[PDB]
Amino acid sequence: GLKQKIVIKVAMNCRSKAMALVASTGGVDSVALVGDLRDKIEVVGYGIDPIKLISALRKKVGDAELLQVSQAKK
Amino acid sequence: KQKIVIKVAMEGNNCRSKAMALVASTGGVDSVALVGDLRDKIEVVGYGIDPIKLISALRKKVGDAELLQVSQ
Amino acid sequence: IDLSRERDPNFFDNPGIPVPECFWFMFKNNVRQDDGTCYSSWKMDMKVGPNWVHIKSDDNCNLSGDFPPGWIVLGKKRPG
Repeated sequence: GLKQKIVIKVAMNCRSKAMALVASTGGVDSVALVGDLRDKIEVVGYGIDPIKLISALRKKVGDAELLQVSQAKK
Repeated sequence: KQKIVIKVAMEGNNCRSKAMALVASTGGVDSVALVGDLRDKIEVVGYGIDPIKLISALRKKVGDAELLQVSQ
Repeated sequence: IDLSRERDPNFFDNPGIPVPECFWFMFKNNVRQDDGTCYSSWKMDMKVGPNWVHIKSDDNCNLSGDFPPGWIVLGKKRPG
């Protein structure tokens, strides 16, 4: 199987709470604050359910929008 | 801009999730990544990170943690 | 639109997967909305305005996909 890349836009110290929450998700290899405004989370890992993660972000942090799903190439 | 790498005794009981969450929540952190084949080291990148505090927190809340690297 | 005069996407290369070879930039009416990195000779699903779009990249980071009117996603190689 291949690794996943997920980018989520989040309303955002919400940044620490969002990073903490995504970093705590099963199968996560990394989380990074990306974009000029540091308002995006890029997640890399395996077996991450993006619908489950957007739900957790909305219920814990605030408005969250799925922007990108893609696999790692090799 | 800092890069900090920490070896953590992460064995069993979703200690990885616990330690990633703890590091991810730290002041000044832009990115956190499990690194090495065994994903048994954490790479932290950001601004104004206190590596003493972070190591303390990890030994308190998770398991043994060793600074492998700090660079700027 | 001229990708020479758009500054670099704020990025983070996960060290456990290969380094993606392309920068991308998304515009609504020739205004930048969003940016990031992607692999050459690959694909990604992206939200572009109201629609999910399958974006294919070739080996030069040119991006094709059915973009809603007023929107485009353009791509270029990172140094090397």
